[PDB]
Amino acid sequence: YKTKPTHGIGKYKHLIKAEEPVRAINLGTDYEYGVLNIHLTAYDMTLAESYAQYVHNLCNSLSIKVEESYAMPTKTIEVLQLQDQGSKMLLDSVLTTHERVVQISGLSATFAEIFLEIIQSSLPEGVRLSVKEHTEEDFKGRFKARPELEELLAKLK
Amino acid sequence: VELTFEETERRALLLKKWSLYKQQERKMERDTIRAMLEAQQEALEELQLESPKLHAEAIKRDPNLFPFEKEGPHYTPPIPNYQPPEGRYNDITKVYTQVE
Amino acid sequence: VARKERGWRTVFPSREFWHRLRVIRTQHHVEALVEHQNGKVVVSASTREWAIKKHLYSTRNVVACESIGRVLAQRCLEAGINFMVYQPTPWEAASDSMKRLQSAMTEGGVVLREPQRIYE
Amino acid sequence: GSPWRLLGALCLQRPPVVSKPLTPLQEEMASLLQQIEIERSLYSDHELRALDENQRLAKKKADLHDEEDEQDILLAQDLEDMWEQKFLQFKLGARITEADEKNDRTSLNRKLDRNLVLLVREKFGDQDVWILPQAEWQPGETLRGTAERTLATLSENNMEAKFLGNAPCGHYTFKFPQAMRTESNLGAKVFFFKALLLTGDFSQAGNKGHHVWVTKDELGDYLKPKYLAQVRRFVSDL
Amino acid sequence: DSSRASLTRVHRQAYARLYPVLLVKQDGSTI
Amino acid sequence: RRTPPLGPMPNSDIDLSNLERLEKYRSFDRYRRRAEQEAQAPHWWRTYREYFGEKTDPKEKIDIGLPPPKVSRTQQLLERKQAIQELRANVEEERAARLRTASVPLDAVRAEWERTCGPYHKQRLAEYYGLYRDLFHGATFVPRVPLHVAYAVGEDDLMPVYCGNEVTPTEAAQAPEVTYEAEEGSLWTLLLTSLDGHLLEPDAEYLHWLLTNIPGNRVAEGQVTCPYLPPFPARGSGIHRLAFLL
Amino acid sequence: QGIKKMEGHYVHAGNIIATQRHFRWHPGAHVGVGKNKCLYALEEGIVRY
RNA sequence: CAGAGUGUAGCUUAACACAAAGCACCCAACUUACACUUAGGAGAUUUCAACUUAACUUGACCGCUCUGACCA
Ligand SMILES: [K+]
Ligand SMILES: [K+]
Repeated sequence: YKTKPTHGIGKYKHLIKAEEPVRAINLGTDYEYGVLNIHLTAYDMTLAESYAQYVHNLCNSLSIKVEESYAMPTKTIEVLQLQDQGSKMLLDSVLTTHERVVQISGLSATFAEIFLEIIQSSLPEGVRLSVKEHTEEDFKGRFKARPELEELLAKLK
Repeated sequence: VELTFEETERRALLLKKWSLYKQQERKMERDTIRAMLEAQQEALEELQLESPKLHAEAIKRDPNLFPFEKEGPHYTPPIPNYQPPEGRYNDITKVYTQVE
Repeated sequence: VARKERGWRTVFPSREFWHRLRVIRTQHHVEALVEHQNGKVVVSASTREWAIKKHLYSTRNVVACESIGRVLAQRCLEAGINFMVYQPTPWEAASDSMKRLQSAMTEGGVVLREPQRIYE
Repeated sequence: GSPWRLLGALCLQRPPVVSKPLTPLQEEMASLLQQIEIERSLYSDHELRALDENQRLAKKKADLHDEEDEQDILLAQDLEDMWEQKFLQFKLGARITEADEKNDRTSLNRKLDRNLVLLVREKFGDQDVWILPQAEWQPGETLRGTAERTLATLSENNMEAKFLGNAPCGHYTFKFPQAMRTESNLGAKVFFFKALLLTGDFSQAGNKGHHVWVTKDELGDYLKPKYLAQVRRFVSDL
Repeated sequence: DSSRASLTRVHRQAYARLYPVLLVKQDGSTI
Repeated sequence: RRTPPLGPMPNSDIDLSNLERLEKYRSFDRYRRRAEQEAQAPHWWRTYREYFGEKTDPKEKIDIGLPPPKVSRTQQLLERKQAIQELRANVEEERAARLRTASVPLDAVRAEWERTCGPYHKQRLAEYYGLYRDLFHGATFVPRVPLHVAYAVGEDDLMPVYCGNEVTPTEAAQAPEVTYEAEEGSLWTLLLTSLDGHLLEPDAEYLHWLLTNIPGNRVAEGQVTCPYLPPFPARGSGIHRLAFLL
Repeated sequence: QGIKKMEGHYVHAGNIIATQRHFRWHPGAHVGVGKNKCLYALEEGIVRY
């Protein structure tokens, strides 16, 4: 009850973050980096997935917030080879490239050196690491191309 | 194919060893981060006492650190004089378009 | 004919019992308690006890949970406790450990339901 | 000014070139993982063709029906035989190089699996000492900028190093051994900065024998005991 | 080490058998 | 109008500035464990325990029993660890545990339990049954001498008396067979009382059996101060308690 | 809608203690809750909050 | 090498004895992953002597952390 000393003993919504029903990218401060994308590209899907899982768990151990973990679309490349004593290129192998992204935020300026050293030492063979700064173009690149909008936009041009 | 009792027993015992082996990798990796962090923090504290201005510059973020790209180790090293076959790369990735 | 503590319908677990089986599982040990609704422990079986630990390869596995049920069932009969309620969570009830611990208690003689109060 | 002389050292490291050999337990786990993956997988296209091919060959023997069998010119096992021949003809690069057998601790090519650290010998007070490359800080320069300068001062070096952050990863504080102790010049304070060796190496004249690339285990032979203890804290061997 | 997270299997329910192969690059290095 | 709290309010030590960085429960079981701990702590507001909890006296219960036995913890711990190492070393033990076919010997467990934690468990159970409250007006003792009372039923069977197990008046028609571990030259007194049997007076008891100056554990040679009377719980009066006090 | 029996009030079995559109007061010992969130006494005794 | 402080596995003012506890931690399955849950895994009193008590107290013996000498 309001008048009583126990007023507000049942308050609980100040202990929970407010819920709001795309996302603004937070540029880092002078002493902390902004949202960082950790791309992991491998010719083998299991190695990329396994290392992406290692990076996610490592960040949890270090109390680095993982904004999102997601896969980028697979890229298939046919590998043709010039035949012996011939001018015709024949299909040799089909190689698929698999990419996984672990998006982190709030990395410290000083601790960045230690974090990067750990995640490069454990890099498996054939897996490329690319830590970039998140941009809208990266997020938009995950969405299907809209041909109708391009034609209507071309008319305006 | 159903596994034999000895096979299922051998697989269970191997996994039990795997739990302890992986526990000790994490410890070595968890004691390395701690050592690095302590050394860095101790050095920075020593650098603030000696010269505060340099310490202020040291703790700032580096604009040139990212993009940071590192390829993983190879299985065998590059061959000094190896000639790869001639060929072409033809991307055959499907393009997905949203209509409506 | 004794009153059970009815009510508490919006919270968990219920208070409408005379005796309840309460199982505490920790990182290293398994403890099972029979306690009255007033909060007094009546009988107990824990893997921390040397009497039980000396016969167990592990004190944290399904076998330990089944062993605790068997030991507790015997102690219940000697104390005169033939009925109690067990109030597991959904994941606890589905677990093999708790299913084996419950079978041990029922095989040991203890019934894990309580007779209804007689009001008239 | 201050009594302590500000110094900036550089911990230039060559990251492992090749993967590290699997230990006995890792090899056992790798074999089990491969076995489990084969057991739980579906038949591959290659396997189905081999099964189909064997079945048709039996059909051709038991029955006279042929169905063209144009693809039967080559069998799936025949293809496997050709694939193995080309593999046995290709010779892989040596993971253990000549510098590992000759024990030339001046070349990068040695010890491909492990990480290497650069050590340069510098003469102080008519005495030769092994230390990480260092330079003396000068006004109008960040402390890391002093480490960036150490590379330029190196003798006939063509190497591009990538510096990680601006904060130092360690420090070593020593005092002169009473020969030149003075209030103005009490001692020195080196601060180490880690870098990665992207590409490059020393030239022949720079390979005069006054530097070694050494792993962390064999790092003590060169570095002095007190110096070794402060360098073995930020130099990982994971 | 590179073996920290390299010991894996295909974590799928339905997948065709895959075979280990050496990919020889254009400089002669393999993976 | 407001009134300041009379003490620290719940959820006060939580730092609300760093809410996003604070660790969350994430599991129902971790909240419940903390919630159960909070419920047991004393509070300055009105609580269910205040109105329904039994009003225990603040002064501790006087101990009137035998002195605790002296044990060398170091030697005991060393021997216990050695035993576990031997048990775990056996390969057959590991496989039985892994395949969930292992079991414990209940007879051996009870024998060891009777030597070690038995007395404290008997004290806890005796307190729950109200024996200390009624017999000694709240004073408690640890029953450090195990007492084995068994009513001979038939010629080949026994009805053991434990700590609240039901024994019918027909089974208790004759005096029970009482055996305990006693040294030579010691003296003991055994009595049997019905706490609830008394008909006329609520607080009084009935002395069914009294044996005094028992030499060692030879109960038959003790003086029969009071002869044995079988229990006579009246019809419709409920379940009575009969306690053997050595 | 509100409290029908305040602190210290004697209630008989069945007596509605309170009526509420939402769970302002939760049922405790010997207090039943109706389909419409109505709190009623399950025993004869004294109401306590 | 000297002088101080210091002592349970990662943390704990866990440890009355009935007992070296609770949490943190590692693997597998589930999960894109994380998380949860299930089923498993690994652990400690630095070492001896003193009502034998003693993880606890006093001593040495070890490891540790600082303060000096040594130091490029
Ligand atoms: K009576
Ligand atoms: K209502």
